[PDB]
Amino acid sequence: AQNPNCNIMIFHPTKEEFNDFDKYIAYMESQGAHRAGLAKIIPPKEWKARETYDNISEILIATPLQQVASGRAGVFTQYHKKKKAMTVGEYRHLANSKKYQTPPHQNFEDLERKYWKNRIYNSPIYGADISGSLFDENTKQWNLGHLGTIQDLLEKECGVVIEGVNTPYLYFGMWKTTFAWHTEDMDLYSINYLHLGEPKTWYVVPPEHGQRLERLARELFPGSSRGCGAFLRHKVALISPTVLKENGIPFNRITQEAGEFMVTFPYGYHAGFNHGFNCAEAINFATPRWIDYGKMASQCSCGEARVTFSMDAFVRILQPERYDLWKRGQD
Ligand SMILES: O=C(O)CNC(=O)C(=O)O
Ligand SMILES: [Mg+2]
Ligand code: NI
Ligand SMILES: [Zn+2]
Repeated sequence: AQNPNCNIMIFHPTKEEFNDFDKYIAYMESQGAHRAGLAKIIPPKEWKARETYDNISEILIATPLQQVASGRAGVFTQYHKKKKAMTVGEYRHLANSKKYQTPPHQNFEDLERKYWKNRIYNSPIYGADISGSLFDENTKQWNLGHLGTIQDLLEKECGVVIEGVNTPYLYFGMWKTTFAWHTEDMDLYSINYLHLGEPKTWYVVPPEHGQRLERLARELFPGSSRGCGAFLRHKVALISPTVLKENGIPFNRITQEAGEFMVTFPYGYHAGFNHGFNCAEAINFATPRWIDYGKMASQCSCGEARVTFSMDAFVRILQPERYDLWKRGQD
């Protein structure tokens, strides 16, 4: 078995290997990359996402989210308070202000220590989940707005034609902005490109050990667990690496820098934080190996998780028994 310790793997494709996205994903899996839950892909030196980022300041963040924490430093939840709209230029200035800017630090490890020590005492503002793309239309390789769609994959594998669309999302971050422990909708893959700015640190649990994380989360968040049998679908809970180590949960960590791709694999729980002002783009995707994970994915039916139009069909076709109850949650 390849990669039996489930380490995060880093890949350096050539320009020729960068042509066929599906084929390269399948290559990475042949080397065991999926066992970690997360892989890094450094694009060939000839490649670029677009020519410059000089003209992005007028993009609107219609609903910036203030991420307010509750709990203890290593075990907390966050809720998202909606703020007034602002442009990317206005948000960048805010991220760079004395109130919100990255503190002085020695290296990524020192900054990680400061994040876990101090996150809860601040409420950074995240421009998340903004439909759109910063890939130039002429970028033909690994252009996250030109991938094969999940609906077309399901049709190719299973023969059933379904409604729905699949488009990318932009994330504008600042110091301490945080993504809670989750897997993707329907335990899909994700791909994330860091277009610009400061780094993003990731934590990941191997898919084969995901239920260990879930059992810890039920212990650490006991009211949430009674409220919903899949409450990590709410995307609100944080657990630090120190707490994970104390409870014997297998995980790995890595820092993504500007110009790099990350791929999360089906049922790979991940969480993380931004180091400072940045912009990422991400989308879900599927391969043939996903189908079995989609059929087994947990679902939130309590009403909290509320998701896209396009998840309807996936539930309806892959999980017909769950469909009725899940749809009641969505309505
Ligand atoms: O970058 C973020 O805030 C969160 N992104 C993801 O969870 C992802 O790409 O799967
Ligand atoms: Mg603009
Ligand atoms: Ni994700
Ligand atoms: Zn729920």
